[PDB]
Amino acid sequence: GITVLTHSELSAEIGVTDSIVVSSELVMPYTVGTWLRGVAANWSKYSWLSVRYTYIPSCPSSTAGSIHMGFQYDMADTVPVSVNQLSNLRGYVSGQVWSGSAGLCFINGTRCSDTSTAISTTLDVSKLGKKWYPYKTSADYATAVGVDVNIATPLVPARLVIALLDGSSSTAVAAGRIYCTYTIQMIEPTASALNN
Amino acid sequence: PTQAVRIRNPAVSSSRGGITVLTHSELSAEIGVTDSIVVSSELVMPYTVGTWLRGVAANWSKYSWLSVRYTYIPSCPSSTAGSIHMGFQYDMADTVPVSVNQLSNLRGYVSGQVWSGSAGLCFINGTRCSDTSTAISTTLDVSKLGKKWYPYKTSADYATAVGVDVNIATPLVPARLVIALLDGSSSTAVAAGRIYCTYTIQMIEPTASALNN
Amino acid sequence: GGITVLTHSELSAEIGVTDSIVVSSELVMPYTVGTWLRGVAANWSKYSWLSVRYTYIPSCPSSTAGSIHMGFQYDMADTVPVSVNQLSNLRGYVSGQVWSGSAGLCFINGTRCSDTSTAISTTLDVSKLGKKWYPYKTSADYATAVGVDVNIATPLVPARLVIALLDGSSSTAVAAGRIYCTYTIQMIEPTASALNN
Amino acid sequence: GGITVLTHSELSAEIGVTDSIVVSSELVMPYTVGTWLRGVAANWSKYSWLSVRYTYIPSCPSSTAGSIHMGFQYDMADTVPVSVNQLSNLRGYVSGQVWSGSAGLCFINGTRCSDTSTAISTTLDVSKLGKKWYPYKTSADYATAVGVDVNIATPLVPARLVIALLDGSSSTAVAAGRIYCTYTIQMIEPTASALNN
Amino acid sequence: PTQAVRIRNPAVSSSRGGITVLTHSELSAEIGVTDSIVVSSELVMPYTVGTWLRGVAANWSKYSWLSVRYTYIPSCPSSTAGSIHMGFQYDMADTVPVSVNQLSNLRGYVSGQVWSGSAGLCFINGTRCSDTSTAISTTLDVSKLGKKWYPYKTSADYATAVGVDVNIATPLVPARLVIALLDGSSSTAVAAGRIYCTYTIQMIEPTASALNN
Amino acid sequence: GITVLTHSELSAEIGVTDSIVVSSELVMPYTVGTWLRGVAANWSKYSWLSVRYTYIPSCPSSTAGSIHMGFQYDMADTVPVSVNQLSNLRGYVSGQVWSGSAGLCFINGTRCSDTSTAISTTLDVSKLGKKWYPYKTSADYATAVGVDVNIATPLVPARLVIALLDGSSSTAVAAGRIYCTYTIQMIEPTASALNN
Ligand SMILES: [Ca+2]
Ligand SMILES: [Ca+2]
Ligand SMILES: [Ca+2]
Ligand SMILES: [Ca+2]
Ligand SMILES: [Ca+2]
Ligand SMILES: [Ca+2]
Repeated sequence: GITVLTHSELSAEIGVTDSIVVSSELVMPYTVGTWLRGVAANWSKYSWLSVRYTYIPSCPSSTAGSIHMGFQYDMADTVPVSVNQLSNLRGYVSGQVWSGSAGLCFINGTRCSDTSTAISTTLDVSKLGKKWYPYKTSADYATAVGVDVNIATPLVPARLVIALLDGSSSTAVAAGRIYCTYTIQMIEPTASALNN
Repeated sequence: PTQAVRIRNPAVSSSRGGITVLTHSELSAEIGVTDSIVVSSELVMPYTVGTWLRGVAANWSKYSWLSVRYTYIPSCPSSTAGSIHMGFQYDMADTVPVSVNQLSNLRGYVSGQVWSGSAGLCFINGTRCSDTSTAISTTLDVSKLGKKWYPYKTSADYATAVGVDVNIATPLVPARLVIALLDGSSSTAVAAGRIYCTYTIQMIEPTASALNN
Repeated sequence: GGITVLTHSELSAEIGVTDSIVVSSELVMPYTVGTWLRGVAANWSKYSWLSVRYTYIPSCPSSTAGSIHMGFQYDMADTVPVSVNQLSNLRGYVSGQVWSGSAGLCFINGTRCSDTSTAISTTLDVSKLGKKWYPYKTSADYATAVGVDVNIATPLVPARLVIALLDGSSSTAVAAGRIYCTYTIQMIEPTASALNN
Repeated sequence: GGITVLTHSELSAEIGVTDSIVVSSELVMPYTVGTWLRGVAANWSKYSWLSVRYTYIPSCPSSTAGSIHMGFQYDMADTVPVSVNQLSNLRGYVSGQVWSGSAGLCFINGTRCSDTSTAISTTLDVSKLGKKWYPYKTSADYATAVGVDVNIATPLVPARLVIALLDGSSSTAVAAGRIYCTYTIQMIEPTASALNN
Repeated sequence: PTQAVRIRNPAVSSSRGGITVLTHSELSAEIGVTDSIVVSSELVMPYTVGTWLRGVAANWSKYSWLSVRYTYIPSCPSSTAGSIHMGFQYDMADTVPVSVNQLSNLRGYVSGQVWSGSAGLCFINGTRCSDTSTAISTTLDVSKLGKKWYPYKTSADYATAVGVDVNIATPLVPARLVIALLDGSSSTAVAAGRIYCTYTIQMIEPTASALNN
Repeated sequence: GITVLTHSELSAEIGVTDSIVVSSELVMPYTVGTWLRGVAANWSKYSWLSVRYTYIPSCPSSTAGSIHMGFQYDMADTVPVSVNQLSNLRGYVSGQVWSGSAGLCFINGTRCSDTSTAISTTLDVSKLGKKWYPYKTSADYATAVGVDVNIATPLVPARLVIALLDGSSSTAVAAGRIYCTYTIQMIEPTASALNN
């Protein structure tokens, strides 16, 4: 009784700066990207079978800056604040904001060989909290976490933390984008308008 | 013709390993049809499924649904105008359906004329079932719920928690049965029928009945 | 591979028995089959029906006189039947009592079926369709396109479902039942929803 | 692969016999099992108990009257037993003489065991737990979270160990023994310690 | 040496015919010895026998004792002065014994040194029993009680009735365990031990747990 | 009786300059990186099963500079002072401070093919002094070596010497970072607070 799809879409745009900057995204349908957010909402619950966040440049060999990515699973865990701390999470990965063009291969999902350079990490769907998570809206989750963070562990598998520094200027510079490549199992439909 | 409703004695067995297994049927809820749509919801958690189950299961810290079946049985005549609707929701936080339509989308949606579903009877009687095509009854998927083992929760304590934030519910209860009735003929409720739940639950980790919250 | 197969059964349309041979008709394409399917399918540029089944289901009393009729037209050019007489010739013609058909329920909840003779339900025969892969179309746009010339539609929609309601008992609508649609579809070539027309 | 399995046995908690049925209770999670385990495990975001065993071990004289009781609760919602009467119903209930249990030593030093009937020790049955992989939690944070509502805890900790001490001989504490914990854990998804809450 | 107390999971089985059979052991009561004699009594009725049984059996209108065994287990040292005494009474109206003597007359009288009875352990553990000669434990005769089937009664409702007139009890409860402790060394209670009850009860005619009085 | 883990973390940040600059790090848990330093301390001794130092850029194709790395094992051996000398140690390896983005693959430990370019070297755990080394704190080792260097041979397997030159400016420039990827066997636990 499952309907499963596989797809890649844009997840978020990246900017480099003079000082370090740590941000994070949840690894739940609603936030991964617009497309999925939309389709996934038509089913009550889901399960990740494969999730991959791939960084891809848009700047030039000339622009300085480095990106960093990792996964966290507690949610209550205080989000990293130093490249070092971040380098410790599962699936760490770092590179120059202009490197990673090799990861492209993952998004059009073809025949890949030279992926050494790829600035892309993958979620370990196997060691996740549970298998079936409820589809949640950023807004509703927000509220729950407003009460207490730990209320989130049963709503989301994990989150992707991102750090960006070693910038040329102390004022945002288009560096690249992060796209997500997933394979999700969706179950127990519902009118999209009812899902929270 | 019709038939007579006769419920069978509960079955309890101690499957060495800690598990005590109860299989039984109880009248879960009474139904009424009006001319305007009306949606109600029932938590598919031991405490609210049934009066007896409520008491029995209390003596066990946790449980696991093995087979849950809500069957609709009529109690009005073929002349009674009205339709019933049932479905399942899993994120207690999701909004409760409002149209016979939205409800038509949920897992195990089932619909029929208030005066039908009489075939489903065999589910409650525990007799050998015949043509269940006309039967109005749905079942929980079980194999796709958050956790396998859920904690016996009191309707009260549940509400208290769900009061802090509804999302705290997802880790306490598997799902809920959504029910809707419309296409009725009176602005004032008319005897529709009732929904009986036929379950089989595994109960573990014993605790004093009054220690359990 | 590339295909996102999904099989679901949702409410397609509510029905009202009357006494003036009334003919309606819905296109057999995503945007129109049902609300839910419309929602999801929009996220894909094209699709193909693997199995479509429109089933009628009562909600009235054992009396409430009335009959419901269903048929399929394939060339959007042909004129929608005006009389049940013509509707009866159509491919996959099915007629029945407004309160009968409770047996078809087995199609909706997916369970195994028993006796489906009393059931009021018909299906689209995917084999004799023009294209295999149709473009997802918003009825709103379809409309405009048909305004130019109906034939422009032939290549946009597999078929049309013609419904007929008569032999009732009231000058004004009387609630009779609904038509649920149980389909199996293959969706392809994703697109952001708002872009699909 | 990804898992960092570690099996160790360290002191979990020191015990004092008295004469006022005293009930304590520790969570069965890393941060609380013991000091050492707390230290290491923090470096990993989650974990799973493969085997947990709390064993009691004497340090007093062959007399020093006193009894020790151990049980496991699974829904942090349930009220901690107040009387040994309720503690005795619990899953994996174990009672014993404050100076008895010297036989359990075999569990701590890992050697092969002989007669474990005199030994005072119980184990968590990993099979009937809610999740498989729990989040590592600092009791300090757990606390706060439980302050909102205890149920928020259910998904953060496998179980709780309820201990009871009574039938002693002094109005004031008397040294009786310790409870060592022998566990086998699978640690996953590393994180810098200071970030784990 | 001693041993470790370990109680076994309850056993429940549905013996077609309406009977549900539960066999289990629970700590029934805690004991304290003083220098002056002190007699206490415990009703051998499901509600008071044990905390768990209390909850479980509530879901059944009637029951029947099949095997009731009160076993005394020590928790003090061989240096503790004191003796325990247990017996049975059947007419709740009869006066409660006052001398270690009168008590020596009742059915299944048993006596020992507060620090003994350790052998009786095997009764609670559910292990194969060895030398039970030294064991302090007695059993209800069962085959000679007023009725076979008794009504589940609430400690409260029982008392209310016994309040009108004690004799109204004979038709509500089978018997009561009489307990006495003396030969102690302090004018202030010292940890003696505790009495565990090991039963096997037949429960019939189900009822909502909260409907039962 | 061993507990063994495998992980990658940040070991140290790199800066390029107008003149040559030679620095060195010990290949002992405590110094490899924070994470390991922390966990490893809970065990009295350990053994390397695999140690790899990988350099990864963070600058731009435009920034000039070259990095150099090698291993030394005596400890008393006078640390190199010329690119040449360094080029002689085991596992030498050099490249442009902006090259090496291909080594990334080693850190997320995936499917690597195009690692020719990788600025990354590996320790020969096999020809090491002994197998089981004692966990040591930088501070305690420091003291011992204060007496005599040779006292170190029984405390540490080896050290990674690093040289950086051919810089654009005569004043530090963020070039990249060196991460360590290890697989260690830890034995004979101890309260972390006692290990020196
Ligand atoms: Ca939801
Ligand atoms: Ca509970
Ligand atoms: Ca389109
Ligand atoms: Ca944490
Ligand atoms: Ca009663
Ligand atoms: Ca050391």
